[PDB]
Amino acid sequence: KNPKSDKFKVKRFHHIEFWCGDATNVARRFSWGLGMRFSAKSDLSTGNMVHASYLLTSGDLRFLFTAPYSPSLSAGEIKPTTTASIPSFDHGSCRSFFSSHGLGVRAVAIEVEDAESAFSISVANGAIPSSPPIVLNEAVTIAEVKLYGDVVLRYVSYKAEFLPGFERVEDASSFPLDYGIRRLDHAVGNVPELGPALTYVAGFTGFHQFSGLNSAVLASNDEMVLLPINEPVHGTKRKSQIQTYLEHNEGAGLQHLALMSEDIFRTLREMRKRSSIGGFDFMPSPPPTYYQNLKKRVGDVLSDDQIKECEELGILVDRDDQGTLLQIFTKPLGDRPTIFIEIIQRVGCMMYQSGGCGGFGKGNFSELFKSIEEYEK
Amino acid sequence: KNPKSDKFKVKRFHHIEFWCGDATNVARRFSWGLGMRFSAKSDLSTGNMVHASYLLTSGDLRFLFTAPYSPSLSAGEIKPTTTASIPSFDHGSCRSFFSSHGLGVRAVAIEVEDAESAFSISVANGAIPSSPPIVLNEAVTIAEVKLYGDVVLRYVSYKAEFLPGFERVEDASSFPLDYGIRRLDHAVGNVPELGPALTYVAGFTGFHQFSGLNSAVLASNDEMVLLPINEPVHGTKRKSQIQTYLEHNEGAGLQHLALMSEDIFRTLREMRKRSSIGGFDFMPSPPPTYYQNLKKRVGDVLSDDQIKECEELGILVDRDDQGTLLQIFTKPLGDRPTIFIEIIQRVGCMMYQSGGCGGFGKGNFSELFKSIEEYEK
Ligand SMILES: Cc1c(C(=O)C2=C(O)CCCC2=O)ccc2nc(C(F)(F)F)n(-c3ccccc3)c(=O)c12
Ligand SMILES: Cc1c(C(=O)C2=C(O)CCCC2=O)ccc2nc(C(F)(F)F)n(-c3ccccc3)c(=O)c12
Ligand SMILES: [Co+2]
Ligand SMILES: [Co+2]
Repeated sequence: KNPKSDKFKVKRFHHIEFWCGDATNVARRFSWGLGMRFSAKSDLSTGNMVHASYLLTSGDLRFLFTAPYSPSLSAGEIKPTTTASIPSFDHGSCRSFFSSHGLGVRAVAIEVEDAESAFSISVANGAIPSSPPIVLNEAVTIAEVKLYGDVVLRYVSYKAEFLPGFERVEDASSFPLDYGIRRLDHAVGNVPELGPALTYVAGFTGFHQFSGLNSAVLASNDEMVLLPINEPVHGTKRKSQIQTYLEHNEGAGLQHLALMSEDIFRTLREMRKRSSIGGFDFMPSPPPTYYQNLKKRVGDVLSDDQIKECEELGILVDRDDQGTLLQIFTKPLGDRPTIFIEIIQRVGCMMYQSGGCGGFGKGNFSELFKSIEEYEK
Repeated sequence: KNPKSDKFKVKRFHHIEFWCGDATNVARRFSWGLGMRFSAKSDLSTGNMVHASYLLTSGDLRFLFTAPYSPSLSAGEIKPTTTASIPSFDHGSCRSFFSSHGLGVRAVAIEVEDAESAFSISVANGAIPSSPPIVLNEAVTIAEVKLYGDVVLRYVSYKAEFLPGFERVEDASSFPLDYGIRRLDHAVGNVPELGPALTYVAGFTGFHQFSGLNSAVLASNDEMVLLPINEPVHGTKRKSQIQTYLEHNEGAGLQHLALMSEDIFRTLREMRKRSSIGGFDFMPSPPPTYYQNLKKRVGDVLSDDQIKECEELGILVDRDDQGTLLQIFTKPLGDRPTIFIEIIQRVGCMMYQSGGCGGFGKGNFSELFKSIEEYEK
């Protein structure tokens, strides 16, 4: 049941922005670990005296890494005279975000038809404004409203190359890394109370509903913008990982980013080769029991050798009434046990592939738990 | 003329500590870019609720990367009950250092005979105390005094494995990277006024004197701890890079770390292969003129093929009355045009090799300048 109630025209996920202490080192680490190319920059070399911003791309996935310079470089500036390429940026906000949360996502950006009307309609419908619409070089419009915690939903609209003021990166500094990641599938928030979080976001977007936690998913009209939200379930045997998140993050924020791969086998081979030489680490692999039980539940989707390849790579598998999902989770991206990355690939729901095909893997909590018990046996 | 006037017994450089916003991402970037292994950790997994610290090693070179957790994790703690493994660490100091300077060296640590007496003698002789001697697990003593800006000189002494409370890293997360770097050769500060800086540091250590800047070098008794200091020369045609440093760094601080390689050819081959895939970038190479002129001034030290190999790798060469030095400079390590790394290898002065053999390359300012003019010709 999709009532298609978006209060404005939403296209696709556009980019994700990390607020960093040093954007150079985070961006270089992420580039090597995920196989993303350096594609654009805005920094001192492009005349930006306010912040350093570096853009990584893989397919349609766009990761932006931003950190503030010393405020003294831009002391004589005012907003009308700013050299910042992202005019919503504020030194004090960025330093306070990072001191409070550590490394994390500041902005979940979606491309819309008209960011100004998206901003107006959202605020008229209960959204808390964060940054008003601003038109950059008569070409791009950006605006921001609060999503949860200190994370903003950023609207971007183009009249007709990332953002004005960003320069394309010279091919020499731009090595064409690619491990097969192609787009952002979904972005997940952790909140203390799911109910009010859902009501707030669904209220101002018109997005419709699609051990440890309760969860629900908000989706755009074509269900290609997917925003799950989690809350903790207290008193449990094992402590809720959502609760641990809220403690170490100093409250609500983005929990994980799910990146669709065109070939999750190759992506995981390439990422695992680099885990211990600067890349990302992965969750411990499920026991062989789990892969033994895969034949019975997806043996009509995946061959034995594709199942054995899932086993070599530590991949999880879940299935809907409509599709099959292959997924794996990284360890936390930085110092705090907060944000992590999910790699996914979806099988089925051909029409193009409909969004969310196969679900989000919630069947794996019990399937992994069972298999852990069966391996102890 | 070495009067051997150290006011306490100094052994060798022990480690360099970076204060970071996210120690995980800086450490992983540095590990891949410099070929340093993860060798020790102190973080949540080892019971440290205060800071995340990760140690990289290559030969005797020790790089420590530290960042604070949320203060709320350790709210009930007091210094007598601290879970911090580095008891001089302070959340507010670390956040203020990083907000003010960005990514940079907080501590230059030297191993001494007795850090408590090193601390007492230093302060009795004009050093500004930063952190008093503290004995960790009856095994190691650490103390700190101000060096310049917000950089401390850290004394460490061992009764008889990095520091108590640090755990050795499991071999799986410890990939044995090695590009040939073996030890810290020297650590260089930038200050607004050289005279008072020298008088202060030489005053409390007893260390003796060994286009753009004025410079002098302080050295320990055996001249294996080398601490050059630079000041800007104003009014020049080209703007002093020392002055640019002080502007972007918000004042005095560590300018560069020189890392001795046992084979600077292999080190530079390995680092340059990784520059655009997460590693470090290097200064633009000198023109072929410069390598043409190398035959006349070091043609008795290096073969034509070793000179042509310097040319392939962009290496600089200078020579003393006693030795020959091969060196190269990275671009800045992070967002700000402040700290960078030098790779060096020294030829000559065999007795072991005496410290500082060949000097520090000051002859290259004019030699590079000349060669740039000759290449335009
Ligand atoms: C986050 C996530 C997801 C999933 O992506 C996420 C969706 O996007 C939105 C719905 C709720 C949420 O769950 C799905 C299955 C998962 N399954 C497990 C597992 F228990 F099966 F391994 N874990 C897990 C891994 C390590 C430690 C603790 C839990 C997950 O974190 C996990
Ligand atoms: C730092 C350094 C050193 C050297 O290590 C450093 C010593 O440890 C202590 C003495 C003073 C100081 O100078 C030596 C030669 C250098 N020579 C040049 C060069 F001009 F020849 F390339 N540059 C340079 C490179 C790029 C832009 C501007 C200057 C240097 O930064 C440079
Ligand atoms: Co997910
Ligand atoms: Co030097």
